[PDB]
Amino acid sequence: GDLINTVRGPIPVSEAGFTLTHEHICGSSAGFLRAWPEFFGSRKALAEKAVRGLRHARAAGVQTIVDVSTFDIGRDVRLLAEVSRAADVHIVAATGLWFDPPLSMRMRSVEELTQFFLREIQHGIEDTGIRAGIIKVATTGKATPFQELVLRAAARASLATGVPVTTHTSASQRDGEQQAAIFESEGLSPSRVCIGHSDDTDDLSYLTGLAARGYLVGLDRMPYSAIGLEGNASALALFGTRSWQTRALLIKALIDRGYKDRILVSHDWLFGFSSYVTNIMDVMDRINPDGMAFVPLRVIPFLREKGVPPETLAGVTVANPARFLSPT
Ligand SMILES: CCOP(O)(=S)OCC
Ligand SMILES: [Co+2]
Ligand SMILES: [Fe+2]
Repeated sequence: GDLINTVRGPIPVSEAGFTLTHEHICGSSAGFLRAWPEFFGSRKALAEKAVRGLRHARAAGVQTIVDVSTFDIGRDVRLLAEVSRAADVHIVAATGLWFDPPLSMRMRSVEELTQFFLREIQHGIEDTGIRAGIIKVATTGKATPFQELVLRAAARASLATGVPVTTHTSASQRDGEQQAAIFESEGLSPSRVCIGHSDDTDDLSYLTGLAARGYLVGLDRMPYSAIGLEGNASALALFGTRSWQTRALLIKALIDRGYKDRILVSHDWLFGFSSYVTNIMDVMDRINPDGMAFVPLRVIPFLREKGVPPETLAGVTVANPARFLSPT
């Protein structure tokens, strides 16, 4: 009965299946893929790489990913549609703004930002008619004044449409608490909200505090680790020094504390990556050759071997996303 918008059109919520809720086809910038496709080798190479990756994830049991690339992550919805078709993996596109908005966005009011997010949800992205099924926002510490607007506009667009809101945080600085306060001041239900990059900290007081309030807790950087790369400053800074097993243990920690229905798991992976150092993609592909299959291939069995019941693992990877993505 319930429907979610994908880049290939509407699908029944029940067909979303095993869903990775924070992923990217390509992490880039507005206009960039159009202006400088050679940065990625070519558009064709980038698409082929993405299709091979999503097919690998599909073979591992992934049926849907949520591509949380916003306008300013250089989201290219035609690219998403082409790769979703070729790999036969659903992709839900995002609206919202991440932490690289250009001046034409930064100068906008909360009202004007709301109109923009609503356009992408209700009318379509660009001239494509492809509708966004989630709203992505971001802080990196205390919200800037503009980021406050963005979080408010995201709350208002969500209330209007029922589409959920997902966040980038600096987890170590406990951004979720301020994001939560702002969302609740707009009257948004915490069940419509996922506080992302929450596996970047082992602070369970912070994480259980959010979960107790009804937030979804996004443990979405599973394969990120610079262990063994500590001499590569840019890898260290982005990936951290905690192992994937350390990250995965948080899933179990939250389940053991009664919060199984409040967890979303993902990789934050990508197949192209121009908003960071050059050749960062090669470093990542060495760290995690399995790409977006890493969760089903490594994380889920690790949890199973620690005694997490299959029904609980299914609730986390299928029922939680379905509940989150269903417009409510
Ligand atoms: C390493 C990827 O980090 P993000 O979720 S902030 O996306 C970057 C495009
Ligand atoms: Co992020
Ligand atoms: Fe991301």
